[PDB]
Amino acid sequence: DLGKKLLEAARAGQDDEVRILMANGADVNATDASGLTPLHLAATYGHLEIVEVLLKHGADVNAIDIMGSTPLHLAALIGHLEIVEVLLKHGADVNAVDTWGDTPLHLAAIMGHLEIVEVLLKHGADVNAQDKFGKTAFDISIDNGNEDLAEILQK
Amino acid sequence: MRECISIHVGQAGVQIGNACWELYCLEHGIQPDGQMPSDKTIGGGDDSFNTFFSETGAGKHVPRAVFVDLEPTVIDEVRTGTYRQLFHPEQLITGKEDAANNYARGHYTIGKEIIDLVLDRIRKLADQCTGLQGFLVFHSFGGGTGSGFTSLLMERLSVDYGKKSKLEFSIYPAPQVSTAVVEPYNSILTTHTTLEHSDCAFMVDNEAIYDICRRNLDIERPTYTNLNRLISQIVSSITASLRFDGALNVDLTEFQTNLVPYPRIHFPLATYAPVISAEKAYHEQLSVAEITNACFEPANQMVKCDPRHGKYMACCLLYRGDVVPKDVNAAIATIKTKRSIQFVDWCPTGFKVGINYQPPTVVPGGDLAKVQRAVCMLSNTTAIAEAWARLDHKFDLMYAKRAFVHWYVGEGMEEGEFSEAREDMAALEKDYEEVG
Amino acid sequence: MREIVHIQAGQCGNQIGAKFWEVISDEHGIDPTGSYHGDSDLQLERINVYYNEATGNKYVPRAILVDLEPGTMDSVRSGPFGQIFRPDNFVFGQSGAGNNWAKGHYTEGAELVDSVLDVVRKESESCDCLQGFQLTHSLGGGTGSGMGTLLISKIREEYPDRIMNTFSVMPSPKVSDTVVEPYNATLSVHQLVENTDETYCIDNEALYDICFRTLKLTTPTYGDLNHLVSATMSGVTTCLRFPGQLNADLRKLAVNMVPFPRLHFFMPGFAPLTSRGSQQYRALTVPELTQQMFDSKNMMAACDPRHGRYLTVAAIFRGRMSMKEVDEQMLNVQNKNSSYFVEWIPNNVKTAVCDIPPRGLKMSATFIGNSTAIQELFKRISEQFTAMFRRKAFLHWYTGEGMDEMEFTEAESNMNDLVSEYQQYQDATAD
Ligand SMILES: Nc1nc2c(ncn2[C@@H]2O[C@H](COP(=O)(O)OP(=O)(O)OP(=O)(O)O)[C@@H](O)[C@H]2O)c(=O)[nH]1
Ligand SMILES: Nc1nc2c(ncn2[C@@H]2O[C@H](COP(=O)(O)OP(=O)(O)O)[C@@H](O)[C@H]2O)c(=O)[nH]1
Ligand SMILES: COc1cc(CCc2nc3ccccc3s2)cc(OC)c1OC
Ligand SMILES: [Mg+2]
Repeated sequence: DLGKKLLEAARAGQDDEVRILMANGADVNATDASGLTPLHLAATYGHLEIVEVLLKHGADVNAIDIMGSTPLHLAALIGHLEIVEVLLKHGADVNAVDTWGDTPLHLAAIMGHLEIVEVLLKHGADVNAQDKFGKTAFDISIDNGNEDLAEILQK
Repeated sequence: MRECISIHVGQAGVQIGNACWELYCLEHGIQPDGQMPSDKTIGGGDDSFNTFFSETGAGKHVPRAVFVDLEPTVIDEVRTGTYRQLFHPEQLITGKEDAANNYARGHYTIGKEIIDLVLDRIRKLADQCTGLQGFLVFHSFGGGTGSGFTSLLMERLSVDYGKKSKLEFSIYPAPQVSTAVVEPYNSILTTHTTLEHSDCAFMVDNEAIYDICRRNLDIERPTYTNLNRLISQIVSSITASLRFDGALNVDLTEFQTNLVPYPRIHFPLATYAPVISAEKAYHEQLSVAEITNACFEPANQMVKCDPRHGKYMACCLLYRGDVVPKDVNAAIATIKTKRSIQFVDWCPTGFKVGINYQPPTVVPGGDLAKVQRAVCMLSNTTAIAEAWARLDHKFDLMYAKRAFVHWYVGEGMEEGEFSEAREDMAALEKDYEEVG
Repeated sequence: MREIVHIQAGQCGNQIGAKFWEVISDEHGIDPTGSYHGDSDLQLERINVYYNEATGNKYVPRAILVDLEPGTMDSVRSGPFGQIFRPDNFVFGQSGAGNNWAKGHYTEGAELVDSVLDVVRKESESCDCLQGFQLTHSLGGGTGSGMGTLLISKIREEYPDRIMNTFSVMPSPKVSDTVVEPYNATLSVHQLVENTDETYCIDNEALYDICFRTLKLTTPTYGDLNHLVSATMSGVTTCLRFPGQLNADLRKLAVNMVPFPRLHFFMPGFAPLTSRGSQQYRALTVPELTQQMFDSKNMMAACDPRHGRYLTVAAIFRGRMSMKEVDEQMLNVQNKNSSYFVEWIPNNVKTAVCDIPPRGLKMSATFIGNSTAIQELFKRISEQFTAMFRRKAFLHWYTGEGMDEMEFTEAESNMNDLVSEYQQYQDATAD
């Protein structure tokens, strides 16, 4: 099996399949080859209903894959604002670091998700956090010329 | 007769040929339709102006000219302009796709599609001659057609006319007028491949003609028509001895004898004076000594350089108008005495003088005023190597990073010719340095 | 050379493409029915460059309209000049592309690319002396980017002696429908660096910031962006469509503007910047047109040219103005900004004047530049691409269409090389 089916159901957004598989004892914290949980895939493909359902039933909000990506990294990367706040509501590490040194603030800044950037700052995102090259989220905003993001990072 | 065939390649060559043949007709009293009432020889004729004009049975005088371009835009205006009836219609040859400022296209990919037609039409004019002495080729340095096709044409003419002369009228590029970026490339490439196939080449710096039109003619932005009318006034002075009775440079062979000591340094410097604006019609008439002095001033030169920095190898003076020979000798006596005009020790330090007692003709519609006497000095000085250095420098700046080379390689040309053409110029620089 | 075969692919390609036709038709004096009612002979001299002369004074655009879904098909016809296109030149598929570059380049686009080449082959036979092809498309979608780049490669091998010209609009998060746009754009740049001769980079990031910060439009729409695109596309094709006395065609532009075969991505600029209907621009001068043309706020690509060096620059001035004052103001800029132009390309700035001004404006200027600062556009796309690709996000959308993973690493690597070349020629000296 039920692990692989819950992973694919969380990716494809099969709401009832997630509830049915979870009823049959499916592992909510199952992992695929790279260490992705159903919560990672739900936050990646923007299935807000499955995110809240998984969090209600023992999903690790701060689980990491092989590359160190937490569900909050992927949600901040793809740009799902509500999923970001639901993750933060259940205690997501706003300053988690992956294998590339990126924090959730880094990914949301690179992809230009201005609203998500503002939410991450409200929840204590480290503005001095550097990636493996030493760049902070403000360094990224200066290097790409994103005036709108630089004003946000200086509030 | 000793006929001469004029070939015009590219936009610069065609538009300059337009002003030249327009002026030629006015000097010889020829109407746009080709009729000449004055000299009443029925057909053929044998006067000196028949070296440039053939004669039909109906009294029409047709220039011995060929106009070639890889695109029809410029030549189509000659086919519909004032002189649409003058030239041979079959000697106005056009393609459909120009060389795009690319030497390789003009010489290889695009030029090969019309080269055999141009030579067959040239052969048609050549067979109309009893004693052809050579060709006068008008073209630009920077143009794709004017550099590529001209070098291709000059290579083929040497095979088909091994003993005939070939004189060039070449347009040196200048940032003021227009120019493409790759014009330093085209100028060096066409000079390398045409050096062995040319006996005498008269460079015309567009910047020199541009500065004369603003300073002497009071023209703010000189057009192509302004530049060409001034250049044609100077071409007419160089070719006057070929079209009239004279004793200096009576044929194309004599140009090499009087101006070209060695067959590689064959780029004489031309100087024309006076250049007076037509708005100053009631101007005081300059003396023979004053217009001769003006030939040794830098402002009246056709190529920007400094002959005081170099040595002279030959110097001809071609006067036109009310010019008494005794006043020429006195003028030359003053030039040799006060001025420091250094000659090389291995050439005769004498000035060759030719006088055409006809007043200089100016085209109605031009910016030049009528003058009683004009003079064109043809001198072969080593100072003109500075003009090659300016072209070599711009070439080296781009080629050091192989800029724009891919446009030439991708048109049937190997990159090695860039190194060959540059080294050939560096040898031409060395020739001027070792001469004096 | 004369004729240009125009192609527009995708929703964005047909939107800005239709805007291009209703602009130059207005400048040349053509109505939606194809008849000529202008009041100038100069409007008709070089008219064969974009139009075909049909029966009785019926000028039809030499345009081919491509898209993988019939939605944009009816939208172009319902437009103001939708009836002037040749109905046989509409090649629209049924099942769309869904912002998937692989769907446009390999699956749905491959079943339609042959049907388009038959329309291009017909339009090329009715040409006296064809000079090249012009494409308008976006890189963020799937049709204009995927099928568009496949159409380029098929034409590049069938008409190799012709100039391939594109108007490629770059995606931006400011105007974004999906986060796979860095994927689609990167896969397209890998095709543009190897198959096109001239590419006008119309960055949506720049168009948005001009409408938001400069034009003070608090919520820009596609009509506001396309208003800037039409004003730029009209300027860059002015010398092609109006006479003048210079010789202008696509190859002479490429030969003079492209010193290296891969660095052919031009940065377009326009002055003055205007919104749709405002009548604000009233008193502009030559010292002002020259200043704004090189100002970074007037660039259609969000890159500061003062962060790099110009390789080649072509400037177009339109309207009645002092040609004397143009040459001195242009000389004024090349002096105070001497270190912004590479010195190993002498006289790399070209000026031009045209009497006929665009509609609604009495004077105008168009800037075309090949600057090394364009790497900021590709570095922005690469960083977004790398952020997505390192997490393998949405990769199954592409690999499901037979696409290999190595195709992404090569597109990432090839675009990094493109940035490396710009930086290489940005730091090169004469010495
Ligand atoms: N003096 C003078 N120079 C000209 C004239 N026309 C063009 N030029 C110069 O010629 C150079 C360009 O060469 P073109 O003759 O126009 O080119 P082309 O020979 O027609 O060959 P393409 O590249 O195929 O067009 C420019 O640097 C101009 O300065 C002219 O009418 N008079
Ligand atoms: N400037 C401009 N950009 C557009 C327009 N329409 C779509 N885009 C951009 O193009 C991208 C979407 O590509 P699209 O053309 O819609 O997909 P396609 O139909 O598969 O080619 C998005 O990043 C949009 O910002 C338009 O009318 N003007
Ligand atoms: C000046 O505007 C234009 C020029 C050309 C070609 C010639 C060039 N000569 C130079 C010289 C230096 C630098 C760049 C160039 S482009 C073609 C154009 O449109 C097809 C055009 O209009 C944009
Ligand atoms: Mg030409």
